[PDB]
Amino acid sequence: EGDVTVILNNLLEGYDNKLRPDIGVKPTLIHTDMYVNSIGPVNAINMEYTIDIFFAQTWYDRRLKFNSTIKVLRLNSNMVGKIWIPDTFFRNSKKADAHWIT
Amino acid sequence: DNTTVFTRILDRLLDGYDNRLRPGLGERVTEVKTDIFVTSFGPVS
Ligand SMILES: *[C@@H]1O[C@H](CO)[C@@H](O[C@@H]2O[C@H](CO)[C@@H](O[C@@H]3O[C@H](CO[C@H]4O[C@H](CO[C@H]5O[C@H](CO)[C@@H](O)[C@H](O)[C@@H]5O)[C@@H](O)[C@H](O[C@H]5O[C@H](CO)[C@@H](O)[C@H](O)[C@@H]5O)[C@@H]4O)[C@@H](O)[C@H](O[C@H]4O[C@H](CO)[C@@H](O)[C@H](O)[C@@H]4O[C@H]4O[C@H](CO)[C@@H](O)[C@H](O)[C@@H]4O)[C@@H]3O)[C@H](O)[C@H]2NC(C)=O)[C@H](O)[C@H]1NC(C)=O
Repeated sequence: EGDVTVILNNLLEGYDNKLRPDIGVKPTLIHTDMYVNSIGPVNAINMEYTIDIFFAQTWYDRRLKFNSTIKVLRLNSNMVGKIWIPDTFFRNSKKADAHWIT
Repeated sequence: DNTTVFTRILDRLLDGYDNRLRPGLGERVTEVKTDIFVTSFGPVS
């Protein structure tokens, strides 16, 4: 219990992560950003280059709306699997992977 | 009945526990004390 626990448990009840926000109203406007860390080696025999980025996305979800004194819920990756995330894929990536340690 | 004494303690610890929130979320800063034991410094590419 507490303050953030009941807020999260009230946001996530009656929530479907299968349906995008405004499924039958309007397109979801997503503001993307990126922060390259170190463009890696440009391989010429195999015709690709390696890039390490901090890919960040921002959108609006009217179901994730709460009224309290808390302004920002700073959460870890455990809450990713419970909410909706756009299926952004890189159209010219031969192989890519996120980082899972620790 | 010997294992139920610690089973009840472990079930009481996680009863009502929210693992999405850091400890001392509303009152302090969570300080993490860390150290590294390098078992083997591997080869340098
Ligand atoms: C065909 O078969 C293969 C093999 O069975 C299937 O692939 C497997 O798919 C499942 C389901 O998606 C994966 O399970 C999930 O794995 C991720 C972590 O993935 C990373 O680790 C993998 C394991 O690494 C082993 O091998 C390496 C080898 O070097 C070792 O170093 C490691 O120590 C391990 O031994 C690794 O394989 C992954 O790499 C692969 O996938 C990535 C994808 O991005 C590719 O790029 C890579 O090239 C490569 O193909 C990767 O490094 C876990 O995080 C998952 O657990 C979370 O999600 C679960 C589902 O939601 C959830 O139940 C868990 O609780 C957990 O949730 C947590 O994390 C979420 C993250 O957002 C949160 O949202 C959530 O709230 C919570 O916090 C899960 O265990 C297998 O790992 C994967 N394995 C392989 C070998 O690919 C394949 O899908 C099958 N194909 C078809 C079409 O059926």
